[PDB]
Amino acid sequence: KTVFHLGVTEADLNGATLAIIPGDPARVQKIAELMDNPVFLASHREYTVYRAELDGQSVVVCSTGIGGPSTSIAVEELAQLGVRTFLRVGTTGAIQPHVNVGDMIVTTGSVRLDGASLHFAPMEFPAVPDFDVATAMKAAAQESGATVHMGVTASSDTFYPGQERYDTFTGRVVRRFQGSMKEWQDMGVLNFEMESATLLTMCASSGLKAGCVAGVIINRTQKEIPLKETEARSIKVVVEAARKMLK
Amino acid sequence: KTVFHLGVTEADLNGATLAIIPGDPARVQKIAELMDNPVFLASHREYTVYRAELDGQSVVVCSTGIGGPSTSIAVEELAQLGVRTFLRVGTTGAIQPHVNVGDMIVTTGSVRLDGASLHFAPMEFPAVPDFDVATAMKAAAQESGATVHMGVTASSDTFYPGQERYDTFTGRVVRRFQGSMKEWQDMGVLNFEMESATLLTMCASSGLKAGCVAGVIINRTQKEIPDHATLKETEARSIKVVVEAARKMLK
Amino acid sequence: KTVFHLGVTEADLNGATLAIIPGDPARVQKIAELMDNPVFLASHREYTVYRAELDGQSVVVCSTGIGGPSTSIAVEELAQLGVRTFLRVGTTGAIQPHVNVGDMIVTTGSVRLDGASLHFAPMEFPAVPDFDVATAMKAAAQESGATVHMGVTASSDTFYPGQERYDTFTGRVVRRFQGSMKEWQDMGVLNFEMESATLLTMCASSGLKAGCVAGVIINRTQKEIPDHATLKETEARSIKVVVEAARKMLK
Amino acid sequence: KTVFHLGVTEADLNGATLAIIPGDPARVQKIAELMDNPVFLASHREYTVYRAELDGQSVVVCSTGIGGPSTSIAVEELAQLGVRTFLRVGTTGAIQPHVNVGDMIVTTGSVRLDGASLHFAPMEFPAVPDFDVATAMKAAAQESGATVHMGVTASSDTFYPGQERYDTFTGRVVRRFQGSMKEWQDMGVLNFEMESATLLTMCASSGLKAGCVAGVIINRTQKEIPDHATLKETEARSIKVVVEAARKMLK
Amino acid sequence: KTVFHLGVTEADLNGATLAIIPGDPARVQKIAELMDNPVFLASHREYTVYRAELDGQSVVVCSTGIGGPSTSIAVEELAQLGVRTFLRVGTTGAIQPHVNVGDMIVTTGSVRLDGASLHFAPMEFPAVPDFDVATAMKAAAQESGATVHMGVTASSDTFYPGQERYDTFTGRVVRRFQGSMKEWQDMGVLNFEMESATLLTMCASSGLKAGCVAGVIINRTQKEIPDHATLKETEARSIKVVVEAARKMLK
Amino acid sequence: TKTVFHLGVTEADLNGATLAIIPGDPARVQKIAELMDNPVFLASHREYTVYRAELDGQSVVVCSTGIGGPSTSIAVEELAQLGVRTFLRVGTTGAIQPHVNVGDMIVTTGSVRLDGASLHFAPMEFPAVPDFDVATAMKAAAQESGATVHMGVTASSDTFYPGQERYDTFTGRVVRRFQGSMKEWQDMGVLNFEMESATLLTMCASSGLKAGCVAGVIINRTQKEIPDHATLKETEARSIKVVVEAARKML
Ligand SMILES: Cc1c[nH]c(=O)[nH]c1=O
Ligand SMILES: Cc1c[nH]c(=O)[nH]c1=O
Ligand SMILES: Cc1c[nH]c(=O)[nH]c1=O
Ligand SMILES: Cc1c[nH]c(=O)[nH]c1=O
Ligand SMILES: Cc1c[nH]c(=O)[nH]c1=O
Ligand SMILES: Cc1c[nH]c(=O)[nH]c1=O
Ligand code: NA
Ligand code: NA
Ligand code: NA
Repeated sequence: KTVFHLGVTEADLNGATLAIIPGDPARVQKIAELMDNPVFLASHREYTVYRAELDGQSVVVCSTGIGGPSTSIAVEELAQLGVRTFLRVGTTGAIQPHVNVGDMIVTTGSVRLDGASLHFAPMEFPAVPDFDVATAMKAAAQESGATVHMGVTASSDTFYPGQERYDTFTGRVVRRFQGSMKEWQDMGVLNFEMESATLLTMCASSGLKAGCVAGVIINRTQKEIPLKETEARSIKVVVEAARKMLK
Repeated sequence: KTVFHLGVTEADLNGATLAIIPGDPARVQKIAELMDNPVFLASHREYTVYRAELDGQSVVVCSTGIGGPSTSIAVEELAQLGVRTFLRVGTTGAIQPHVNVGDMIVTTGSVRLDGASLHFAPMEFPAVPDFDVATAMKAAAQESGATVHMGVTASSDTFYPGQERYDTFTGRVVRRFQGSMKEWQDMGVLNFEMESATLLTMCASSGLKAGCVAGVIINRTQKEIPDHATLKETEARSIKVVVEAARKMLK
Repeated sequence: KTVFHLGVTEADLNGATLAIIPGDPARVQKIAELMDNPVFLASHREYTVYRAELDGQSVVVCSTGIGGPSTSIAVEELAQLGVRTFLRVGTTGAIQPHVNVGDMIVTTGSVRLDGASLHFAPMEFPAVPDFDVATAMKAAAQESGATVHMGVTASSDTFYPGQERYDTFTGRVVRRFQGSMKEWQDMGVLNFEMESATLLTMCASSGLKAGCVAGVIINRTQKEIPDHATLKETEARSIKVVVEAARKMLK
Repeated sequence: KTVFHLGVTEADLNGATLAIIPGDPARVQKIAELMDNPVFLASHREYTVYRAELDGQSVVVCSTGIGGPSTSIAVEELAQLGVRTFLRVGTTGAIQPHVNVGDMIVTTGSVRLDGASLHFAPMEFPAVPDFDVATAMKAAAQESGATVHMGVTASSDTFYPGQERYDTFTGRVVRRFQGSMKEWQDMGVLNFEMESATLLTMCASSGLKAGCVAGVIINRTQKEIPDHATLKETEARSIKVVVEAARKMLK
Repeated sequence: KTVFHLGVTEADLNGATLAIIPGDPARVQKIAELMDNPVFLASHREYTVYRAELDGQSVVVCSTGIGGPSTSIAVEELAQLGVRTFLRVGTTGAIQPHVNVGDMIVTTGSVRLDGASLHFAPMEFPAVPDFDVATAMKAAAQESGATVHMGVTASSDTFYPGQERYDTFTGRVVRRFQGSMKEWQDMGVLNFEMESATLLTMCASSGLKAGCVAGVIINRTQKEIPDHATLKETEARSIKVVVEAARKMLK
Repeated sequence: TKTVFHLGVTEADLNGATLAIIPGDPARVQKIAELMDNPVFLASHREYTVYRAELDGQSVVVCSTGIGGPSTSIAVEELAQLGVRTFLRVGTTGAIQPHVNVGDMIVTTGSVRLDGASLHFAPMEFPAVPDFDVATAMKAAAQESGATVHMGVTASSDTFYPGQERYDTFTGRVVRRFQGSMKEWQDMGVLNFEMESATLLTMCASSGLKAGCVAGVIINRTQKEIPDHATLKETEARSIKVVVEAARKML
């Protein structure tokens, strides 16, 4: 059977049960090449899929595109093909003054400022990572020598108003999000990104293990708009986290 | 002055104030070549951007990726660079027995089963197209010979549970969406897709003109499988139609 | 058959499948008399009902009263008696500085600041008109020589706090509506009225065709008390327009 | 001092601080003639207004029309003209088997199945009557010889789906209201009507005293078509009761 | 046979069908000793349970602890053992300048700023007392010589941010509650407490009779400190009043 | 110098403690404190019994919370005012997964917010999640004790009965929101029900406090609704050993 969007079969994955899921299709080959025997499988829309071998075990690398909706398709279709563990890596904007560019964040829970999470569980349900995955990501990030923060991430369906950016075409933010950055800062939230609420909610409510690690490329107390080094370190960390998840 | 995700500048757009926004980056060149002097501008992530000329006026073609969040970035960044009118095209399924594969749908309003629309306006606000764009799309669609339906589209943040698909890894659909397909069918909803609620709400609440036209490629109520010829013709017709709708908007 | 509130039977309607539905019972006779052979049918509560003939076809004119609840009863009972198309005409207060007193507005979608719409479809569903009715109303309004705006209307269950009026007994507006007029202005909303969200949602989710056209009698950025001759001229033009829109809907 | 809809001035009310507010404009004169020196003041739209005198004190009688939105206008405008106490009288459909046709109900709180109440207070706020008014209504109802029930009323923005009626044009009830009549029955709710949630919430949050008393004209567990003599008797007793409750409030 | 939290059996209650339910376990014995033959039954967690006799009839006194969740367990388990009427007593802080320390408040409805009420009825349902209990409490309170206020109480799941207290560890109040005290004050709300929304909603939707009476021991709007004597007298009066209200409820 | 409002202790009383163990039942406080050095009773008021003790030379406080988020929120706030920054919750729980056995322990990784008090600290979108260090310490302490330990999501309810979908109750009814909810949570992989974690974790995670929850399983809800009240002996003893060892790891 060949899934609707990803263009791969179960056989193509060579028994892989773990996927690393970056957002940018261009990052997929970079991650795969950190491992052994990388093989290009397919590319369609925002979904580029490779497989590789890590300590002799097959691993998939598959891009998600931006946002919960496109991520939800990739996760569902990979799960149909046997994948059970999902490691998200990406970039992020920090909102706490003490978090610096180049630091890494492992999400312990996400503020659900998305829509797709609600397609898996009502809002009351926590957007929480698998504890083993979060533990592996913390260990990999700390062992790398990075400065690592564990905490809550605000996960938004937009890059602009939902992250309270004003340098925009309208220069306006809807009532719901006015003052929201300060609110999240006061509540100890570490960072903004756009996929973790969907990923974590869908997996935690569907018997899949997931976690998120991100490299900080901007601090929103400094400016609104932004990283090559941070990105490179982040992907080395996620591969080491995958190594720790292998059985 | 280079936008963060799309990687283009205002000067790159050569004065374009109208964009055609398909979902699939591979479709961008296909639309652009229906116009004059198509030129590739950039490709970053799911965003492939071309410029072209239609009746002597610059037009942008930019893919959106799947879903409201990635669409919202492309529309915002294009608006920063002067684009004011957005014509969405794609292919779609339909959920009504009277809508056939190969037909076209022009959305008159969207059921907001998304999240990004709420980042622009509260749920009470209608996800509705600009009337001139919807009118241009209907006319272009009819002129192509297609059977055209005007009506409501259900716009979902998921392809699977939000469209009440059960053929999935878990086979479960959360309470909110159980029975939802029949509910929308009984309310006259024509089809599902994944971007219109965000696009229409963002634009209608931000001073931008938008509309959506789609070719029907599956019908959730029909067991039969559409033949390859029909599907090929439908994809080609859809992009011919959106370019003709753009021509009507530039007049 | 018979119905619970309107006091008319299917036979009374003489085969009418289209209704013009003003708010004020006193406007019913005025509208009917623009057509041929107007006949008074009944008056009970806020529901005054006439029949007339337009190009030889029976048309019913029925007042709705103020608000979604009373409108929902009239529409349901007219539908039980065979009516399938509903043309709303009324007065409105504009909220945009570029919309002048005496202009006309054809609603392309309503902000659902009502309660009755939720008795037909959840909030995500768009309060949008039938495209043919909206097209007919735009055409009739423009052909009359009026200045016509197509756009979003805020449809409120109250005249006072839900339209952010402070010159009231308490001078208070609940948190939900504080700052709301500025919010709708910034989102491009044209006007306030009190029935369109209910009417459009009910009809769009029930297989009925509906639209709304309105004459601007005040602008909220200006004064609250209309000038009498100006108001009379606007009201007269609005009912001429809605009758011409009905003519365009006849088959 | 004038108001926008009711067409009366403060002077017209002759110092009245209490209003009786039936729904049907035709009931206004019937209530007024139970008092001294009734005088017609105005009729505009669904608002018919009379003044009268009760034990030497001026009282106003003003119809509300159907639903919270039209009720909210009348209450606000009467409050602008000095009215501080509002006694609602109206018909109702009981939903409990132990409540008989011809009984009376005094509402102790309303289920807010409306929209206009939210324009005065968020949903958490209780739609509850002034305790003095409820007490006066219970006493007046009992003194008339009626069987009187105190309890919760479900107050709906629709007559049809929000009261879970299926004998309608579509025969559908939106998900929110499917099974709702059984749910309210099991929660001890007595009856349905369409104005109390708005009236009680707006008054309780605005420093106005309000209450509602109603005669039971049908029981939803029985039949929808009332017997004429029984209904006539119930309606006559209801208005005698509300006038006696007004007398008690003016003591 | 023995309820899980309260640790009592039906036989332990000696036929009681009425309970007085203070919050503080230390108050249970004090209330019981105002009646005849007080007998300690059990103490587990925040639940101290006594029985006593009032005019020859068995009455239960049972503490609830703080908050709706704790209260909901006590009410449920007592209802399993035959209790049908629940009289809540305590002391409270007022938010209206006209309410004085030493006055009594009888709740006519509660603002549902809790969570447990939603486990019995959706938010639309009114948190309202049984009319007989509220009537008995008003009579007992007035007969004591106290100044009594009938009105709305705001019932919060927190003591601190939900009552808009800023003198806290973080000094933060979440958006929902910023400005809320002034909002409730302007809407005429008398006081804050933490159990009535749950109690009243649970009982009103479950066929149980409930009400709440409280003595005012502090006023958020007055800067002075009440003296020890006045506070002592108010605490003593509140429990004498609830026992007299129980007397009025006995059949 | 101040004495907090409910707990009746001062900062000086805590001897520099920055960590609290917070069981629900006041009777459990001494039992936990005696596992440490130099336990001393500080205060008891309402459901709040407070001891201090020393663990590896560091002062620790043990404070009961009572049942539910509202009473828990008071204790946490007042302890934080006195310098406490880390909170370790221990309690009992009902498992809802068939593979979880009586006597197992559960460390909560996130809570389903079926409470009300959490909303007084953060909107519903915010995750009710523990501090990662506390959860890590609790898992290690639990494993080291020889217990079978589960990490996962906990449903945290404002009621013991309908919010945990118990039907062996006075009404035998569960409100629509909670009908079928146990099966839904089971299908979503939720491990267990309790009543305080959503409030505790949300309050702390949004207020700069570290918190976690560990619970001993005393019933499996796939088997029956009510625990025997005897299996709560060995399970309780091991649970408090575990929470003290988790505290040791945090210091
Ligand atoms: C840098 C960055 C990446 N992704 C986001 O969602 N927000 C940001 O600020
Ligand atoms: C065919 C199809 C395309 N896009 C969707 O979102 N749903 C569908 O069913
Ligand atoms: C003039 C006017 C009419 N109808 C409304 O609802 N609002 C207004 O301002
Ligand atoms: C009889 C009746 C009157 N009013 C209503 O709202 N419902 C009813 O059933
Ligand atoms: C005095 C007082 C008591 N109980 C509350 O809940 N709030 C208050 O202010
Ligand atoms: C045993 C048990 C304890 N606490 C709860 O909240 N639920 C349960 O089932
Ligand atoms: Na995407
Ligand atoms: Na009306
Ligand atoms: Na408690």
